[PDB]
Amino acid sequence: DKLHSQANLMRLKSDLFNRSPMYPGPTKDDPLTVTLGFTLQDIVKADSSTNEVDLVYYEQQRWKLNSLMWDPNEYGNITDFRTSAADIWTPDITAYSSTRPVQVLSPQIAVVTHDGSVMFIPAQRLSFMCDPTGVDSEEGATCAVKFGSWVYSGFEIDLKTDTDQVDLSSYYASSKYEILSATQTRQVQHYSCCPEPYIDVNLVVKFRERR
Amino acid sequence: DDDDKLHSQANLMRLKSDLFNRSPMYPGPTKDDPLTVTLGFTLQDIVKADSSTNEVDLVYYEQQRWKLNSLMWDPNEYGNITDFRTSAADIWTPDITAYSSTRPVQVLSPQIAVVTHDGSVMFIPAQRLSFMCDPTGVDSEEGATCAVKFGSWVYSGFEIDLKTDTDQVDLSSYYASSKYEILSATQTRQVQHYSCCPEPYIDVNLVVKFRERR
Amino acid sequence: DKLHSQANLMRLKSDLFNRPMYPGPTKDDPLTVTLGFTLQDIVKADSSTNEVDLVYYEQQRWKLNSLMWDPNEYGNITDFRTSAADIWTPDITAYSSTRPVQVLSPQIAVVTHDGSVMFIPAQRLSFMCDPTGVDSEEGATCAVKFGSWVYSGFEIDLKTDTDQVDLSSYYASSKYEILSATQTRQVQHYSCCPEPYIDVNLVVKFRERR
Amino acid sequence: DDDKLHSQANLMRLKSDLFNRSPMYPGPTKDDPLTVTLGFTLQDIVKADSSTNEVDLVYYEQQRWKLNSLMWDPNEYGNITDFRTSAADIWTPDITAYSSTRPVQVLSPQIAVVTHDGSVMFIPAQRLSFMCDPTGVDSEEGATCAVKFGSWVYSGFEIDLKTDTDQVDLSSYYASSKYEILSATQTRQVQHYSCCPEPYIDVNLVVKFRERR
Amino acid sequence: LHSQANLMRLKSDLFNRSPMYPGPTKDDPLTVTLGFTLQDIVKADSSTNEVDLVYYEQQRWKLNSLMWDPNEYGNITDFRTSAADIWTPDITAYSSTRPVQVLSPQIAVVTHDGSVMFIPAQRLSFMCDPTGVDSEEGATCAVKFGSWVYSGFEIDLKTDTDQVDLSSYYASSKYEILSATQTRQVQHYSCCPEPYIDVNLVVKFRERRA
Ligand SMILES: CCN1C[C@]2(COC(=O)c3ccccc3N3C(=O)C[C@H](C)C3=O)CC[C@H](OC)[C@@]34[C@@H]5C[C@H]6[C@H](OC)[C@@H]5[C@](O)(C[C@@H]6OC)[C@@](O)([C@@H](OC)[C@H]23)[C@@H]14
Ligand SMILES: CCN1C[C@]2(COC(=O)c3ccccc3N3C(=O)C[C@H](C)C3=O)CC[C@H](OC)[C@@]34[C@@H]5C[C@H]6[C@H](OC)[C@@H]5[C@](O)(C[C@@H]6OC)[C@@](O)([C@@H](OC)[C@H]23)[C@@H]14
Ligand SMILES: CCN1C[C@]2(COC(=O)c3ccccc3N3C(=O)C[C@H](C)C3=O)CC[C@H](OC)[C@@]34[C@@H]5C[C@H]6[C@H](OC)[C@@H]5[C@](O)(C[C@@H]6OC)[C@@](O)([C@@H](OC)[C@H]23)[C@@H]14
Ligand SMILES: CCN1C[C@]2(COC(=O)c3ccccc3N3C(=O)C[C@H](C)C3=O)CC[C@H](OC)[C@@]34[C@@H]5C[C@H]6[C@H](OC)[C@@H]5[C@](O)(C[C@@H]6OC)[C@@](O)([C@@H](OC)[C@H]23)[C@@H]14
Ligand SMILES: CCN1C[C@]2(COC(=O)c3ccccc3N3C(=O)C[C@H](C)C3=O)CC[C@H](OC)[C@@]34[C@@H]5C[C@H]6[C@H](OC)[C@@H]5[C@](O)(C[C@@H]6OC)[C@@](O)([C@@H](OC)[C@H]23)[C@@H]14
Repeated sequence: DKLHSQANLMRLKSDLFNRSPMYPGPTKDDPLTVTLGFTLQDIVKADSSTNEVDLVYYEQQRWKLNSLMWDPNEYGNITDFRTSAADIWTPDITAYSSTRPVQVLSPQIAVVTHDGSVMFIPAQRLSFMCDPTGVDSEEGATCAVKFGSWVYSGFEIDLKTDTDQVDLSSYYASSKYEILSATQTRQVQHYSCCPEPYIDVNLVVKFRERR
Repeated sequence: DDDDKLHSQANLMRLKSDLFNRSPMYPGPTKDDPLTVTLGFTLQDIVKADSSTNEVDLVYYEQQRWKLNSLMWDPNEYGNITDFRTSAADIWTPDITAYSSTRPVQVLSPQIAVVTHDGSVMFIPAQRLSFMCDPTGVDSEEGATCAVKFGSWVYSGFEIDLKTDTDQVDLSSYYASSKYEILSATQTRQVQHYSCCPEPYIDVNLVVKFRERR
Repeated sequence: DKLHSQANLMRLKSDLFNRPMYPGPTKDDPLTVTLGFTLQDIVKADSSTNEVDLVYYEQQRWKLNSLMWDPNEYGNITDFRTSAADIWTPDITAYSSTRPVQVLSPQIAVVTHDGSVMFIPAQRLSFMCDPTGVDSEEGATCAVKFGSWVYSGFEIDLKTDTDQVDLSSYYASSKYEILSATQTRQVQHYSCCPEPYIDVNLVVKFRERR
Repeated sequence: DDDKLHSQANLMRLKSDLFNRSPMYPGPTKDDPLTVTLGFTLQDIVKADSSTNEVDLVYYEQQRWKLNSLMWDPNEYGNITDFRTSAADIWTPDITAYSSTRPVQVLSPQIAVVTHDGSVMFIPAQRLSFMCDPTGVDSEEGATCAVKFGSWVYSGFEIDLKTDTDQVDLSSYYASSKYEILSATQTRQVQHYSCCPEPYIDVNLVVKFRERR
Repeated sequence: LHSQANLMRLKSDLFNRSPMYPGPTKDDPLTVTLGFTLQDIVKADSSTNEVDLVYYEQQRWKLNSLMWDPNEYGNITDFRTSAADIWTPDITAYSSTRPVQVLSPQIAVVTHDGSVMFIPAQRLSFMCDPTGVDSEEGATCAVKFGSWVYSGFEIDLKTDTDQVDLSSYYASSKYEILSATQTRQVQHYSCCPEPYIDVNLVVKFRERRA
């Protein structure tokens, strides 16, 4: 039985990653919707001598590919699987105001469901540009960082949020800084060069020293 | 004796050939074919406790054991070889993660597992971890207390079940001249429930109580 | 229709990349690279070591006949995205760095049907810079030269579109404000050598914000 | 000149015979044990940090072993008696500092010397941070620290460790270091765990040092 | 022209149709010429006795197996190629305290006579007591470079000059250079009859007087 459930899963992955191989990313003809959400774990550091703030968070990324669809009946009623993030295409979602390379804290493994949808949730430590003036007051400090594709326009990758509230439910209760509010908002930009719209998600965090 | 050693080498190379190079890559556990992973921790040192950022750095050994039927063999068919060492990259390993780490975990030991003929794998990486921890009280008699949870990043308890052999962290090789002394260290399996999800989620909670050595 | 356009792109790349990589330029077949810097932040000015850390976007453009194709032979595809590790890229180097350059963006280029490539890496650079005067009204001045490490001007020619560094996205709440930022193409000759060598000189004047 | 082409060809063929026309040595077993000889040479104590009780050491770790599968007859190969090869082309032992606090940083090219009798010589230069309380380093007695080295996964039934001498080589120790070495020993130890019938072997590096005046 | 096609053919011919050069032996020794160019002394830490240095290490050698006749290949006399496509010598700083950090592209120039020129830029931390750096005579520091595994019977070292090149030393460094020499030395070990060759880089420096 368990030998057969393995054989089914092994066959499924072969059928997907070895027939009509590596999806080449989205195009204007075949656009992609990526949904972004953030879960904030901890503000680790606020350096007022370089105006850098260090953040630990989960970035939840979701998208759907027809080329990852399968009928569970063709494959022993397998409805989802786990696979390495290097085995599939992933979107190039970038923090636009980072000051150091993003550091990856979690295994980089995705979950693929039979409808072709992919959930990928990397935990990261990010240093970005932020003046924490007022962090030692009641008002606190406010900082913003924008995330988006580095090379794809809104005509190839459409970004969405399900909610504009950052999930704070697992924020570390004994951090040096407390979160007054945290929002994530979709924005459309245009550039004078270019006709296409460009999408980002603006993460706005207001925070202050713990009392 | 030279031939006897060549024979034993040929059998080991043939064993590994038959397991790794001519039998499909194990795709991981499913709800249909679940896996039990046993965790235990050996604490070697608390290196640093930073109250300016609430980060603490530990050095520990993390013992991982699991068992796959697809790694079984009969010693009799392979010159009575009962186990072998292999690179951890040659086999599937569980995605056990420190959930509250603040920096990438740093591996201190070679990445090599021991595989036994019953299909059990023993893998013991030595790691330095920075994690979230408020060390207030560390310079008092009562000490500070810190907790870090370990578990799969992507699997539920229907795919990867975690166990412990004991709830006591092994402190028998804890460094005698550390800046901090350990008052207590426990490791407890926890069943977690998320309101999103019907499945159980498992983690092992490592709770360390410690203070400055006088 | 979506399956066909995928298959078109897949085959274009295979035709371009799986059938003899460009071995770089020669005197007989020189390459022109255009550079433009966008300065995002001056992160740190260390007066104990005379190192300054910048964050900037570096726009790199060039054109290869070996990356050309006719859109009509490939389902009207006019450009595509690809990993910078699928194509040759110029060896443009900051000549006065004190640490390995740190890459902040995904390393992906855009290739257009006319053979043009656009590659825009975001980088954090530590380079040699005496920040004396930074706490005064005149500010400090620092200069860093970029260019090819191994190719002369006869193989890789560097150009800028403009001599003005783009400051439109510079961080409003940086510790340092920018008084001026220029990027100037320069030609040099060494006594050893008859060939010209090109560099772009990034000159930044800055001071502590008030 | 031509004869240089031939000795090249000979060495190319020797490496090909050893590494591509033969399966990779799977490591030692209880049936086919291996002796690894270990020696330490000490360059510099870089840092003694009494805020974290970590000390930084730069040292050469000399490793020697011998494999039948790396043997050849020099007469068959243009009278070549040894060669150099990337360490990644051959099996190497998993010798580890047991009390490191950071990943070891390698300072030398990872290249070994193989001799026609099958002996391999591999001498990696490393910077190691390890657990060490430097109390007394500012005194005449100095501080004493110890670190154990050995296989991470093999028992003494598979890898026997040995030393040629119990004196650490201090002949190259940096003369202008912040710290002078009073003494440095390296001692083979046989260890027993109550879990396990097999003997386990480590080499215990004991270093006595103080601030130089 | 496709002096492009000529270059591509030459590289195929040298690399993938004449196996990877195995390195030198007693029967086929190799001379490496070494020369240093100092860009900056970045840091001198008297709490650990480490000094951090930024420099170019010019490496030159010559292999018969890299020779060709320019007339067989459209009069191509040289080319650039990745340092990972050819053998390079294992020249090491013997007294480093941290891994060397590479600042430049790893690309070599190969000439038709079989000569290779490779010039990596590096930041090196090495053992050095900077006592007297704040005095008139300054501090003196020495670091030896040489092969890690080859003897003088396999790799002979030489320099072209005993003067280190200071003509591009950073003029606003915290430290000025009083003198900088590079001298071939021979060492023996009592175990062993063979000579061992190194190049000793001796730098005398002091705090720049402001
Ligand atoms: C390829 C690199 N890429 C990175 C960029 C980076 O964008 C941002 O940093 C950004 C985006 C929205 C809002 C604020 C942004 N931003 C800043 O610009 C500074 C600060 C750190 C910040 O958050 C992503 C979006 C787009 O590419 C898909 C860019 C724009 C598309 C187009 C635009 O030309 C003007 C613009 C680019 O300049 C070059 C491109 O030329 C084809 C680009 O480098 C980025 O512009 C900021 C911008 C392009
Ligand atoms: C895929 C990433 N994964 C990481 C997570 C991370 O979990 C934790 O950090 C965690 C787990 C137990 C107890 C405390 C935890 N925790 C925190 O949440 C913050 C703090 C650092 C910490 O220790 C592992 C367990 C499970 O995945 C197998 C997660 C949960 C399963 C499920 C849950 O949805 C609410 C939850 C996820 O949010 C997303 C998933 O969606 C299908 C997940 O990202 C993590 O939740 C925190 C949580 C999931
Ligand atoms: C191969 C390494 N390469 C790095 C160099 C580095 O050049 C620079 O750093 C530089 C270039 C222009 C202006 C100022 C420069 N400069 C400095 O020289 C120091 C300071 C950091 C700085 O900005 C690139 C240009 C050329 O290579 C295409 C070089 C020159 C070509 C030629 C010149 O010989 C005198 C010179 C090289 O010395 C060796 C070469 O010998 C064939 C070279 O290493 C660099 O010289 C500075 C210089 C060569
Ligand atoms: C595979 C990982 N491995 C690392 C170990 C680590 O050993 C040491 O750190 C060590 C060895 C001798 C003396 C002191 C040691 N040591 C300490 O234990 C703390 C301190 C840092 C230190 O120096 C190497 C030796 C042996 O494996 C060949 C171990 C022992 C063999 C056996 C022993 O079980 C009790 C023991 C292991 O615990 C697990 C094993 O279970 C099959 C092991 O993880 C290490 O135990 C310390 C110990 C094993
Ligand atoms: C393989 C590693 N290798 C590194 C060595 C390292 O040498 C040096 O560090 C060195 C060389 C010349 C002068 C001073 C040196 N030196 C020091 O010894 C300390 C200080 C950092 C320094 O500059 C290179 C030269 C030779 O290998 C080609 C070595 C010598 C050849 C021979 C010598 O043994 C007696 C000696 C080795 O000890 C081991 C070898 O055993 C067969 C070696 O590890 C280095 O010895 C210091 C020495 C060998």
